[PDB]
Amino acid sequence: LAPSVVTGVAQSSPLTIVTNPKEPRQPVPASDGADYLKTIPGFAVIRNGGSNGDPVLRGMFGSRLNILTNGGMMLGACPNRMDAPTSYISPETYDKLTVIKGPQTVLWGPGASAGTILFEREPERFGELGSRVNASLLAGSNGRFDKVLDAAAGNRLGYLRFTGNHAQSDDYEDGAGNTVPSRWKKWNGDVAVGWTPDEDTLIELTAGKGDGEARYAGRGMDGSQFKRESLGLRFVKSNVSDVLEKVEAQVYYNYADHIMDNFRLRTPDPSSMMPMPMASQVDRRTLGGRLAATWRWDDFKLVTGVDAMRNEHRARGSKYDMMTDYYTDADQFPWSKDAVFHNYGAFGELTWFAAERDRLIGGLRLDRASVKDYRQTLKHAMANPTANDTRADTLPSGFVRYEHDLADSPTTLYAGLGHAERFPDYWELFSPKRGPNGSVNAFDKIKPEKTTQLDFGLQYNGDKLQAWASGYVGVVQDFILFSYREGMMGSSTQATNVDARIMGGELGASYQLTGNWKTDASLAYAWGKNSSDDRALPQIPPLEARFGLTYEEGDWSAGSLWRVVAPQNRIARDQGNVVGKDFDKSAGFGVFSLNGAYRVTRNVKLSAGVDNLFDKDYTEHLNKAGDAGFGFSANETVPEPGRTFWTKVDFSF
Ligand SMILES: [Ag+]
Ligand SMILES: [Ag+]
Ligand SMILES: [Ag+]
Repeated sequence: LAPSVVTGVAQSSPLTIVTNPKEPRQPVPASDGADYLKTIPGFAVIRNGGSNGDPVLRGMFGSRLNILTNGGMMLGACPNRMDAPTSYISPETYDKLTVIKGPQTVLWGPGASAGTILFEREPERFGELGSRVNASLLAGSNGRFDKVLDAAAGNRLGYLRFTGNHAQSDDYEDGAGNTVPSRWKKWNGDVAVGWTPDEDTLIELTAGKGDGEARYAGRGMDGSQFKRESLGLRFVKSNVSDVLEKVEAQVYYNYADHIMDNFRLRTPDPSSMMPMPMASQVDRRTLGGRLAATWRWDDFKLVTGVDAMRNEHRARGSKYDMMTDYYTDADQFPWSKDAVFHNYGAFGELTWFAAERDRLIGGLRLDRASVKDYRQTLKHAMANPTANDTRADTLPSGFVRYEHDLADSPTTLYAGLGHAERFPDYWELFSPKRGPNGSVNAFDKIKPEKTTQLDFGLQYNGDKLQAWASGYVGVVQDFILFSYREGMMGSSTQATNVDARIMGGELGASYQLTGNWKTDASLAYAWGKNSSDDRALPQIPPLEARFGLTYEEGDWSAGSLWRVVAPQNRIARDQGNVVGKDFDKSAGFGVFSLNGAYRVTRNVKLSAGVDNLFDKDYTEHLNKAGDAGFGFSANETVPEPGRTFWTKVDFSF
C-alpha cells in the first residue's frame, strides 16, 4: 500500500506491458510520449533536445511502431520528424498505457511491425450524481514546472470530463557544465462528453487542442509551433446478443499544424547554409475510423472488424528577398498539397481457450493501401517526375500464438509466429532526395516492408519473486533504410530497400526480499544486420541494464536506480533513418538516481528525486548529431542532462 516511484515497468501478460502513466517516474519524463516509454525495457529514445524524442523499439523506429491515442491515430507533419507522434501525447493526461511487442496483433491498424502502443482513457463510472479531481504539480532544476488537471462530473446517465496540462523547461546543462539548446513548452486541453443511456450503452464525444515549442540541439531549425486539433466520436454496445458481447464503432479527426524556423528560438547562424530568416510551415490532416464486433461463446472469443484511414500533408515556406532584406512569412503564401494516403483494412482475431492452462490465438488482416503524390514541383525549383501519380498495394498480415501454463509452477510459456507487411509512409516516400539507384525518385520505387518474426518467452508470477523474459528472431524483407552522402553542399538522403535479420530480447525480475525491501532488474538487447550489404543495421541501441532497490515502510518509500549501458561497436556509418545516421562507436556509461515518496493524506502524496546523482557526462548512441551553429563539433551528438532535482505533489478527490 506504500507509495512508489516508477524506475521500470514489468511485463504482466505474454508480450504485453500495462502501466498507469499518472505515477512518478524516476528518470523524470519531459512530459512527452517517448519519455514515458524509456521506463519499459526494449525502448530507447533519439534525443533531439530537451523534449520530443523519437521512440525506438527493439531497434525499430518510426512507423514500424503503431502509436494509438484513444484508438485514434495522430501523425505529425515535419518532413524531418521534429514532431514524432509521441510529441503530441501528454501521458499523464491518459489513464492506461499498454504495449504489445512484436507483430502479434491485428486489431489496431496496418503494419505494426515492431509493436503497438495504446494510450487510453477508461470512461467514467458514475452512479449517483458526483465528481472527481486528480491533479499534480512538478518543479525541478532548470526552470522545469508542470501542471496537470483531470476533473469530471456526471451521474448514471452521462458525464463531462476535462483534461489539461501545462509544461515547460529551460535549457538544461550536461555533465560538463555546458548548457544545451533545449528549452521547451507544451500545453493541452481536451474535453469529453459521455452519454450512458443504460448500462449496456456508451456514446462519447471528445475534442481537444494543444500547442508547443521546442529548441533543437541538432536540426539547424527549431520548432516554434506544434498546434494539434482533435475531434473524436465513439460508440460501444454491450451484450446485444447472447454471443455478441460487444460492438464498438469509432471515428476520429486529427490535425497537426507545425512551424519550424531559425529566428524565433535562436538567432540565424550568420555563417551557415541559412544566414537569412526562414520558416517552413507544414500540416497533416487525419480522418479515420474503426468498427469491430466481439463474439464470445463456448471456449472461443472472436473479434472481427474493418478500419479505414485517410491523411493529407501540405506545406508552405517563407521567402527572403536578399537585396531588399525584406522577409515574407510563410502564412503569406498558399498551401501546396503534396501527399494523400488512404488505407482500408479488415481483420479478425480468434482465441481458443483449450481449457485450463492452454491458450491459442490467431489473427489475420488484409489491407489496401494507396498514396498519391501531389507535388507539382520540387526544391531553385525543378519538375517532379511523379506528379499526380498513384501507387497502391494489397498487403496481408497475421499471427499465431500459443500460450501454456505449467502444472507445478505459476509459470506461463509462450511462442508465436507473426508476419506483418507495411506500406511505406510519408517520410520514406517524400523526404529522401534520392530513391534506389536507377529510380526516378523514392515515391516511384520504394517497396513495402515485409517482416516475419518469431516471438517467445515466459512469465513466473510466483510470490516473493516475479520474473519475465521475451525473445525474438526475425527476418525483414525490403527493410527501408536511409543513407547519407556529402556532395559538397548540404546532406542528401537516399532511401533503399535491403534485407535484414534481427534478433534480441528483454528480461527482468523483481524479488521481494523482506516486507520492506524489494529489488528488481532488467536487461534489454537488440541486434540487427543488413544482409544485402553484409554489415550491421544502423541506429541499434546497445545492451542496457537497470537495477533498482526500494525500501517501503508505512506511508513512505525510498528508491535507488543504476542504469548501465554497454558500448555499441556494431554500427553502419552514414546510414540510419530519416532522423539520424550512425557515425561512431559509442562509449558505455552508468547513471545513478534516488527518489522518495511520502503519502500525506489519502488525497495528497509527495515525491522527489535526484536524476544523475554523480553528474555523469554522457551521450546515448542514438542521439542526434549536434548542430554546427551552437557549440557542437563534427558529428558530436547532443549529450544527456547532468544532475537534476525534481519534486512533485499528486492530488486525488
Ligand atoms: Ag520541423
Ligand atoms: Ag532552414
Ligand atoms: Ag535561406
